[PDB]
Amino acid sequence: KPTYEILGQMDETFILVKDSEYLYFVDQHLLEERINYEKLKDENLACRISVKAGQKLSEEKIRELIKTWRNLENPHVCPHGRPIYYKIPLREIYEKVGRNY
Amino acid sequence: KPTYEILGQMDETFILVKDSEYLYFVDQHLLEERINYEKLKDENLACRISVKAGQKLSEEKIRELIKTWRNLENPHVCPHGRPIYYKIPLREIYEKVGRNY
Repeated sequence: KPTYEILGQMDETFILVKDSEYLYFVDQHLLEERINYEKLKDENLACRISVKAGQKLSEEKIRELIKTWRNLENPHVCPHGRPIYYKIPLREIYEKVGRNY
Repeated sequence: KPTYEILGQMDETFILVKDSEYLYFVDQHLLEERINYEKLKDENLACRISVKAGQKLSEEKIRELIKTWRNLENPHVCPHGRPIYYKIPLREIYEKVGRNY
């Protein structure tokens, strides 16, 4: 959804961001690779210039990536077929601890 | 595990913290309630003085709570029986995006 909250980074590899329904773990490399691939139409070039796992991203760079993610033609899979993100429904977390959601 | 990383807060309700095997979503109210209950042995008193969901906690307070969590007699369920946390194996997140873990 267009209303979302960025929670931070995990393992310098995933961006955590949620809307009202799901928490998403977004692979930072695959996301930048998709952004660059849609701009450049060259999988190897897109891959080689993108952030790698284990590179620390600033809060601003994370905001830019997540903003762009929502506008991609394919926000779901990188050019090599790997899913860009894992998601979990918020309700699974809330219901485990016995909270209404 | 004693080596862990705090990722931040979600919905002013959960603390996100991981070790090398799992990501934990720790209900801040249930955690403080358990801490206070083990100290005071009074469920109603422990509940009423504890942080509530929707109260913003500082990074320092989150560190204190998570440190104490590991030393509790029962770090799993609050005095009313609700699970204190939800966990997910890190491997589920990594394997979804096609990353070794």
